[PDB]
Amino acid sequence: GQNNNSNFAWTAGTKYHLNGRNSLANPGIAMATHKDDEERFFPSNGILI
Amino acid sequence: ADGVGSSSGNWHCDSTWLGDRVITTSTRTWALPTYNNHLYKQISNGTSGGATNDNTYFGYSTPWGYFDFNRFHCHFSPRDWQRLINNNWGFRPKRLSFKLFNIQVKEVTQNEGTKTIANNLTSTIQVFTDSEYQLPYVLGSAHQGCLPPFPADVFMIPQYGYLTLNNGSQAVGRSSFYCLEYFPSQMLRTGNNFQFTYTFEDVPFHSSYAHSQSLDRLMNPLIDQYLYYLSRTQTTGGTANTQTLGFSQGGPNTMANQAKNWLPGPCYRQQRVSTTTGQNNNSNFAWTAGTKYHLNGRNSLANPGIAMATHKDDEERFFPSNGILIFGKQNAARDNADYSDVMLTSEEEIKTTNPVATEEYGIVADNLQQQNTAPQIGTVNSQGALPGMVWQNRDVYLQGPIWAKIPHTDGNFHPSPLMGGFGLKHPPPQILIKNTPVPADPPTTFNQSKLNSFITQYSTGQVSVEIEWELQKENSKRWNPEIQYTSNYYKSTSVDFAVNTEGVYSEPRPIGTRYLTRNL
Amino acid sequence: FGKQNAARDNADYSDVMLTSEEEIKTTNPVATEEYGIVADNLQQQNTAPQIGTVNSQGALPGMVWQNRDVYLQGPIWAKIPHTDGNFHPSPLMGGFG
Amino acid sequence: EYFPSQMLRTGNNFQFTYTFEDVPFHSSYAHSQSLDRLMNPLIDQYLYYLSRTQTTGGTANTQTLGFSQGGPNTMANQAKNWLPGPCYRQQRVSTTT
Amino acid sequence: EYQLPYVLGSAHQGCLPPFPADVFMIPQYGYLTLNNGSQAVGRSSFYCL
Amino acid sequence: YNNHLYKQISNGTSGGATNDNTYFGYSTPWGYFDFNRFHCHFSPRDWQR
Amino acid sequence: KENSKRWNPEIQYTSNYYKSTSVDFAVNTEGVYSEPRPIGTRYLTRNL
Amino acid sequence: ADGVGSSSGNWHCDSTWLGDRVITTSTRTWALPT
Repeated sequence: GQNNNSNFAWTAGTKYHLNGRNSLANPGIAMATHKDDEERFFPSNGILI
Repeated sequence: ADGVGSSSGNWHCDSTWLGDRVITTSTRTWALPTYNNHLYKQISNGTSGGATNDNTYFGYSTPWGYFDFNRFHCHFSPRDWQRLINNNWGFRPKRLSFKLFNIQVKEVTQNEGTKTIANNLTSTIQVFTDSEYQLPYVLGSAHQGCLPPFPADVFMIPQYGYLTLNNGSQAVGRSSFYCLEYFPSQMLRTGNNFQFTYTFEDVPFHSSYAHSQSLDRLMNPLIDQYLYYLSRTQTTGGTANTQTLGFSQGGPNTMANQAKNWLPGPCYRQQRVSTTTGQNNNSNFAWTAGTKYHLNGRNSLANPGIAMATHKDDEERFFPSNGILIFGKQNAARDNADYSDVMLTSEEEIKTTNPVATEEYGIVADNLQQQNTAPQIGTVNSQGALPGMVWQNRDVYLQGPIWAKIPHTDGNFHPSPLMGGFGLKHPPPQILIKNTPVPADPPTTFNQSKLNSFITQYSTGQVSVEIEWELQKENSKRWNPEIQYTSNYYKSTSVDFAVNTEGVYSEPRPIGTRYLTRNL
Repeated sequence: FGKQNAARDNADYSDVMLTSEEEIKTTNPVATEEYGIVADNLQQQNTAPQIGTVNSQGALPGMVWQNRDVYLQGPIWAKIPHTDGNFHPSPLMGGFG
Repeated sequence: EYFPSQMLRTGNNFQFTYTFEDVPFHSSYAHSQSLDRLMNPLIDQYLYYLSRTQTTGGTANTQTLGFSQGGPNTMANQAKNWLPGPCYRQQRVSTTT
Repeated sequence: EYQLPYVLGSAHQGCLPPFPADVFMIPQYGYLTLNNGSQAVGRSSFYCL
Repeated sequence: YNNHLYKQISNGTSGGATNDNTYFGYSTPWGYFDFNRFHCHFSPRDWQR
Repeated sequence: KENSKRWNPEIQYTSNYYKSTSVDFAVNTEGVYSEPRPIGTRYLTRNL
Repeated sequence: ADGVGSSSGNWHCDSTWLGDRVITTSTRTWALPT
């Protein structure tokens, strides 16, 4: 219920461009998943699942 | 025993291949003029003229001159360059030898309208190497005046000069002045010769290959991943679509979604230009739209810049505005030369791991999505090093520079010269040469001021340079045939890489070193 | 740095001494200016080229730089944190890492 | 108090020695050259740069490509091997309030 | 001698099972090379095992 | 696998695929071993130790 | 071994640079290996 | 062996510092009239 009502997984994804071809940056560089008391949040393509 | 009647050296031009090493040797004939009438001179440029602040300088021009062998065609014939690039994965320099011999000093006197030239057998020349790197190093800026590619040409030795710190056209207190006469040098009459040897430091092999894989295609195309990615934020196929979370495994039909271990190299973005002029914008944007860096209030074009792929697939006609090396054809004009008169290099082979120069690096998030507010993205035009990046350097050409001196600094990142080459802490030392001044007749009464009258004079001789190169052999299980550099089969008015009817040697096009391929 | 007997809080400009890193201008960009200019779009006959200003720039292949200077009043060393990775571990207040 | 320590009365002393690890020399010098001025001011380059996108001196100016060699009067246009160090931009303050 | 495209390292299914009593199927080997669309270019390599 | 054959395999935009997903390559008759996950080598108890 | 003082570059056998539906000297989608064209051995040159 | 074609000396201009001593060397070019 807290997310935006849209299908943004690909359009809002974090990506890199190579030779005219877009690749999702997954999981990407190592970054902290969330801050204090924000366990319910995660990066869109930033973690292992 | 050396004498006027005995030659002090022989002509050596050869290439020798011995399994893992190749040794090149070149000999040329040079002529050295007297520069600046034996004087050091302060030279500077400031805004008081029409010059802008970006172009100001302060420095000195010396009476001396220097040797430059720092282009590859100094050491390789076009055929020898073909043997190298078609069969080896990599190569690097090892050691070198230098010789200076068969010196002739000549004097020219001019009376009325007639001119005569004679030998001066007792004159000398002065030569020294700066092997402690105590002078400003001007080698490495891609200046004219190297040894000619064609062995029968006779070349003029360029004049040495240097720059120091400036403010406008003025000098500051840290500005240094150097006298080349303050170094110990060897003096040679017509029967003397000069030589020294040098060893290169350990340096990585130049990569002379193109990748047969791209960085985003390293997976097995048959098998699924066991990792999941977020594939759905919203319900589909219903009267009212709602929020949900959906996950999928990455697989053959979605490669753009799979998890990967590596990232493309860094990006500093260039403006795109077409060789079809009708497609360009109707404006003079070369300087205003140029890609530049700022240093001490002074703008410098970033040229060629970091190594980036020149264009993407089926876009050969586009090139970065100041992002590539450009060579001139024989007899091409100095200023405002036409497109036909120049040769453009291409870095298309590094597309596999390096981003295209005229495109963005990628996309990142700008805000925090909420039920009330939709997500927003932003474009990354310049990207610094990130953990997990891999990249290739720029290629080397037969017409291009071999090495550069790494600046002496607290820190550097990946010190490969951006015009391409081998970065060296202790490069081959620069070699300085000058005609010794010979005064004319002084007055018969003493005068304290320095003599300003001299005998007009110049010198000639031969110079040899020999370099040993280490080779990295190609070891490959590829089944199908490779791409190789070849000459054209069809008939033509002249032969490429030869003289014409006039006797002018020309180089048809630039030749890189990337033909053989390797897996990523 | 503070002058002798300078206040702890809200000291005047006269009461303090300011260091200068003007000597590294030769290889290091000025702190209050941009790094450079890059392209923003793709020029066409219909659309003019656009540029953008680079305010923060990460390491690029081919960069050279100097560290910050040390002072007679300043720190000598710092301990490098124990981590998986670091980039050019010279202490930013100046010194020996 | 969970570490072993030496206890000293008024007649006791304490000492130890330490060796520094290999570390680069602090650079105590300023450069006499700037990174964008490493070229020989007398000689032209053999490389070319794009100097003209448009025809000049005519009734109607049109698209064209022009190339020039870099030289003494255009140093800002020459090809170079090196780049300035990294940037993280600061706001500017004057000592004249 | 690392003369083949290395497909290990992409987190594919088909490793040895975590539980020692399970019997597993061996995965099929394959590889990718350079492409333009669905076509191949001249640098594309073919390998025979 | 593949009835003992090597086969050319590719994906292009001629179908419904987008440009980001195109590829060209080969599927071999061979197969390979993969031990590259940690639970191949460690029991949950040994991972705890 | 070839030992030659020729200055200009020789003619060499090479694969085509341009894109194509298949790779030369490889299998096709069916799995049939084919040989595109005959290849001789005369590329390097010698004086008469 | 000295001859017309062989130089009899080299150019030496240097300063060397060795703890408690310094050694200077200079070379100049001169002209002598009658």
